[PDB]
This record gives sequence, C-alpha cells and structure tokens, in this order.
Amino acid sequence: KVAPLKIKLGGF
Amino acid sequence: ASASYDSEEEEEGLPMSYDEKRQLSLDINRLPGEKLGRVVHIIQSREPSLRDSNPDEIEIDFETLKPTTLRELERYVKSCLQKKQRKP
Repeated sequence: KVAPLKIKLGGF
Repeated sequence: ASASYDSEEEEEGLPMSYDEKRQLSLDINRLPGEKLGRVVHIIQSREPSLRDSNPDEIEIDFETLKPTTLRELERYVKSCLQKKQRKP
C-alpha cells in the first residue's frame, strides 16, 4: 500500500 | 544530419523528473495555507477534478499533470521559498 506521488491538503 | 542536442528553456514544456516532482511536494508543504491557496488555484486552472472536490483539499497528481501546471506550481513555490536567508 503505497500511493504515487500525490499530496492531500488536510484530510483524505 | 546530426541531432544538435537541444537544450531548451521551455518552462511549461519540459518533462519534470521524479526528483523535481518530489521536491515540488515538499515545497508545497513548505508553504503556509495562506500561500497554498494560490497553488491550489494553479492546479484548478487545469484540474477540474480538484474543483470537483472541496478546495479545502488540495488534489495533486504529479504524474498526469502537464508541465504547464507542474512548473507553474514550482514557479510559485520557488518564488516564495527564495527566502531572505538564501538570498540576503
């Protein structure tokens, strides 16, 4: 379980 | 007859390396929410998928994003992270 290069701000 | 090995200056047209993209994510987290607001809009400009969600959440995918957007994110973050310390 690894996500690609992304980023969330705050929540998911 | 022979490729000249073009070295370009296409900001919005250059392929960004995974390393660059990695830094981008770091540089964005280096920005406070006040400044994050702009980078969010920069993405939304191309990404209507972010707009689809709540602007409270930033939606970035450094893979399917185009140089036009990616570099614009960079361009902004880097302008903010120039810092009076790095450049006195």
